[PDB]
Amino acid sequence: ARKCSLTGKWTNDLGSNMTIGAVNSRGEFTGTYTTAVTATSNEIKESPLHGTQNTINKRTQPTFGFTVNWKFSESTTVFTGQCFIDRNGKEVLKTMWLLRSSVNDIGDDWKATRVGINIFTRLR
Amino acid sequence: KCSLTGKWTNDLGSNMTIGAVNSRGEFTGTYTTAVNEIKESPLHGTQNTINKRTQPTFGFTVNWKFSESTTVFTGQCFIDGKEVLKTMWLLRSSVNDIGDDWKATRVGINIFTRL
Amino acid sequence: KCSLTGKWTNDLGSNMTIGAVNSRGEFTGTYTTAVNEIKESPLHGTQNTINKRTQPTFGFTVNWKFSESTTVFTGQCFIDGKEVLKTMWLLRSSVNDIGDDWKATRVGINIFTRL
Amino acid sequence: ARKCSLTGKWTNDLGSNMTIGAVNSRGEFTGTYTTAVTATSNEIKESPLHGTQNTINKRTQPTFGFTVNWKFSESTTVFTGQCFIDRNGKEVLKTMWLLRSSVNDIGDDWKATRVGINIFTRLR
Ligand SMILES: *[C@@H]1O[C@H](CO)[C@@H](O)[C@H](O)[C@H]1NC(C)=O
Ligand SMILES: *[C@@H]1O[C@H](CO)[C@@H](O)[C@H](O)[C@H]1NC(C)=O
Ligand SMILES: *[C@@H]1O[C@H](CO)[C@@H](O)[C@H](O)[C@H]1NC(C)=O
Ligand SMILES: *[C@@H]1O[C@H](CO)[C@@H](O)[C@H](O)[C@H]1NC(C)=O
Ligand SMILES: Cn1c(=O)c2[nH]cnc2n(C)c1=O
Ligand SMILES: Cn1c(=O)c2[nH]cnc2n(C)c1=O
Ligand SMILES: Cn1c(=O)c2[nH]cnc2n(C)c1=O
Ligand SMILES: Cn1c(=O)c2[nH]cnc2n(C)c1=O
Repeated sequence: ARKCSLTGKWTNDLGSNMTIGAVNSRGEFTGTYTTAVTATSNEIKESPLHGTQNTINKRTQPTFGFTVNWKFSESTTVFTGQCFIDRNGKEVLKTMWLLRSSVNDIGDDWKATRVGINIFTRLR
Repeated sequence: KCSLTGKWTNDLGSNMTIGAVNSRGEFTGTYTTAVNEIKESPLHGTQNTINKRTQPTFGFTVNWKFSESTTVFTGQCFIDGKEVLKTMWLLRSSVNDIGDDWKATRVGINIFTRL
Repeated sequence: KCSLTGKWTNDLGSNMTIGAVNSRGEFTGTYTTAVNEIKESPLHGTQNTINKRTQPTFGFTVNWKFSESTTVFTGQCFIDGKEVLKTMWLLRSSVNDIGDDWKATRVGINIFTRL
Repeated sequence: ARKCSLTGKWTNDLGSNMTIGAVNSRGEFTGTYTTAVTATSNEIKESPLHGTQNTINKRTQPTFGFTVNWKFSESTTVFTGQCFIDRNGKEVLKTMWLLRSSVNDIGDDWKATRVGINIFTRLR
C-alpha cells in the first residue's frame, strides 16, 4: 500500500488551503494555512503552522497534530487527525480542530472554544 | 504578562515543562504522565503574539512516545496574581481502517498551574 | 421551513426516522446503525422555536439499546431546496472509575439528508 | 455502594443550576436549566430540558444525555456524561456539552458549535 505523507499542498471542504514542508526524523514539520472564511470581521491571509507526526511503529497512515498561529487575530487553532489512504487509493487527511478565542475575562473562558472537522485532499 | 515558560501541573496530576518562547512565539517542552511509572513525550507549539496580549491564547501538540496517538491542546494563559492555563484538548487515536475514523477522536479539558 | 420530521440517512450510512414535532418543539424517533446486522435505539430531542426560524437549531439524545453509552447530537436544519441536517455529536462511554472520566468522551460530525 | 441518581437539584462550576425530575422506566426525564452567564447579549432565565439515562445493565453510575432548549435565544445545547459516586462518596455529574448557534448561511455552519465541560454537584 502507499504510505500517507503529510508533505505537500492540501485543500479542504471549506476551500481553505494548507502547505506542509518536509517532516524531519523527529516527526516535526512547518507549514502555512491560507483560510477561506473567518469568525472575525477581519480579513484572512496566510498564517504559519508547526506540528508533529507520530512515528511510533512507523505506521503507513500516521496520526499528527499542528497549531495554527493566526496572524490576523488573537486566536489559535489546533488540528489533529490521521493521514489515510482512502478507499479510492487517494491520500486524505481526516482532522478535527479546536478554535480558541481570546477572552478578556477568565469568567468568559467557558465559551472561548469552538470545534469542528476538516477533510484535506492534495491540491496539485 | 501571563507567560508559558516554566513547570506546570494539571488537575489529573500530569506535569509539563515548557522552555523559552522565541520572537515567533514558538516553544518546545516535555509532557509527563503516569500509567509502570512515568513517561515523557516532547511537545511543540506557539503562543499568539497579535496585540501582544498580557493573557495570550496558545496551542501545542504532544507527540506521545509510548503510543501511536497524538494530542493537541489549545487555550489561554490567564493572570489573576497566580497564572492559570485553561485548555481544551483533542486526543487522536490511530485507527487501521478509514471506516473507523468516526470514533478516533476524544475531547476534554485540562487546567494547569505552576508546579 | 426546514423540518425534522421524516426519514434521514447520514454520511456513514446510519438511518434515523423522527416523528411529528409538537408545539413545545419536542420529537421522538429511532436511530438505526449496522455493526450481526441492524440495531435500533430510541432518540428524543427538541428543536428551538424562538423566532420560529425557517432553519432551526435542535438537539437530541440517542439512548443506545445495545451498550451502556449515550450520544447527543446538536445542529441546524438547513434548506438550500433539499433539506440537510448539519450536526455534531458527543459519544459518552461508560467508565468504571471516575479516574478514567477524562477519556470517556468522543466527538465527531454527521450530515443527514432525506432518505 | 450508593447508586448515582440524576433526580434532584444540581449546581455547576459556573454557578448555573439545574433541576431533573423522576426518571421513568424507559430512562426518560425532564428538567430545567437556570444559567449563570450567556454567549448572547440577551438576559438568561429558566429553560426546559429533556433527555434519557442509559439503563443497559442497570449500572450504578449511568451515562445520560439531555438537550436544553434555550428560551432566550435561537441556540440549543446538548449535554452528555456520567453520574459518578466520587472518591469522597458524593454524587457528581461529569458532563461535556456542545452549544449550537443559529447561523443565517450554511457557509457559516463551520463556526456554529462551541464545546466545554460542566461538573454538577447536588444543591440542597
Ligand atoms: C487554494 O488554492 C487554489 C489554487 O491556487 C487557489 O485558486 C484558491 O483560491 C486557494 N484558496 C484560498 C482560500 O486561498
Ligand atoms: C508531577 O510533579 C511532581 C514533581 O514535583 C511529582 O510529585 C509528581 O509525581 C509528578 N507527576 C508525574 C511525573 O507524572
Ligand atoms: C438505511 O437506509 C436504507 C433503507 O432504505 C437501507 O439501504 C440501509 O441498509 C439502511 N441502513 C441501516 C438500516 O442501518
Ligand atoms: C442557584 O441556586 C441558588 C440557591 O437558590 C441561588 O441562590 C443561585 O443564585 C442560583 N444560581 C442561579 C444562576 O440561578
Ligand atoms: C478551523 N478554522 C477554519 O476553518 C477557518 N476558516 C476561516 N477562519 C478559520 N479559523 C480561524 C479556523 O480556526
Ligand atoms: C489528554 N491526555 C491525557 O490527559 C492523558 N493521560 C494519559 N494519557 C493521556 N493522553 C494520551 C492524552 O491525550
Ligand atoms: C455517533 N455514533 C455513531 O456514528 C455510531 N456508529 C455506530 N455506533 C455509533 N455510536 C454509538 C455513536 O455514538
Ligand atoms: C453550556 N452553556 C453554559 O454553560 C451557559 N451559561 C450561560 N449560557 C450558557 N449556554 C447557552 C450554554 O450552552
